[PDB]
Amino acid sequence: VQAVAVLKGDAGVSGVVKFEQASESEPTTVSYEIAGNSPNAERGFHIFEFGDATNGCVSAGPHFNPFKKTHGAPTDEVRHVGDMGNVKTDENGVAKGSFKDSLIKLIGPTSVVGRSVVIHAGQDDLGKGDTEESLKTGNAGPRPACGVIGLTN
Amino acid sequence: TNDTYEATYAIPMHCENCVNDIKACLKNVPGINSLNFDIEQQIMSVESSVAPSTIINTLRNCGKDAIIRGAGKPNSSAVAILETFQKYTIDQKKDTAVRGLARIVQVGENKTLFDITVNGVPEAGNYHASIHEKGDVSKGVESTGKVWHKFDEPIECFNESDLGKNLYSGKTFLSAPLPTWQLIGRSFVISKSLNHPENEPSSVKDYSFLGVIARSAGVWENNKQVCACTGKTVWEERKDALA
Ligand SMILES: [Zn+2]
Ligand SMILES: [Zn+2]
Repeated sequence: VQAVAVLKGDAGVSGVVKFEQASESEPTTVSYEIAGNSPNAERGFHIFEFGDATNGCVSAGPHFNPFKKTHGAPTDEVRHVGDMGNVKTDENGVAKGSFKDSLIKLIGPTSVVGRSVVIHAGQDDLGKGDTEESLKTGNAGPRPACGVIGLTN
Repeated sequence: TNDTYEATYAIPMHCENCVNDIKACLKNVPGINSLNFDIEQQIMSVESSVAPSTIINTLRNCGKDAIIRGAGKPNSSAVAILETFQKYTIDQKKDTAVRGLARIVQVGENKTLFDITVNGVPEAGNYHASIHEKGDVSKGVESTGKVWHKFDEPIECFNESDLGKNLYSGKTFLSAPLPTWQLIGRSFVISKSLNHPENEPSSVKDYSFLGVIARSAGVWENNKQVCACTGKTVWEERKDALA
């Protein structure tokens, strides 16, 4: 099963994200490339519960958290399944990389197909901060571009 | 009339007659089974077989401004914002890309409603909605693969648009035996054959806008109110004023 999300937004940031997953049990492989970002920096990268943008951030809901846990890093055990941490950007504001995850799935009751992918304007504190806030969004601030995860191939 | 679904809309209702006017405003709208006013959280739960647009618009033409916040059992509703993926000679220079919205709600074990709205197309006429195989909009309608389901009721766009004095709009309330689970992840496409494809500097044939069918929060399923942001600098603001 393959999915893909196209990131747009009136911020000059844009890009495409691809998902590959052979079976529900096996891990999903995330691949991404995003330009328009600040040069040499880290930017949050989350999957929101809904894809509905009929009212922007608000209609999208919080970070896709099917297992009712707090915000964290992709490394940590306690994390929203939609926590992809931070993506690094080169000297041209382009973030390009990939990774595998065992929580994110394109199949089954926790499928992220139809939910949205967003990249923020700030760095995600991975929940390692003080505030309750840190354990919710991670302080990645504004979100310059997003997209809905759709079936493809 | 099983095609009923529950929806919740936020509308201010903390005045002396607020509610009564809403009650009044919808009193003649056929298709509404019930209205519930949770005055505390200022939310109106609505049971009906009506298009969300109908509810939202009937109220607008009455000054009351409502904002839908949820619709249906969890995982029974979807939304698709329809945008163009290229600029046409007939579009306006300073326009954005949104052209319409498809709000989907499942009302039967195998039957969903489609509240299709188009507001502001530059070329009047009859547009056609259809759902495509893929939810890949990387290369516009091309990257979406073959048709998955073609609706038949056209979307008549001849009404005047509130956006431009010479733009057009339309709406159509379809119904199909397509369950929500097969819809999400795919793409909703609305297109019409251009009257003068000759004038487009490209192999472009149809004027089309689409979007990936996304998941929408069901009734009482999402209570996100605000969201993160920063800035509001005065020194930053000055620099913008003197660019
Ligand atoms: Zn999170
Ligand atoms: Zn009050």
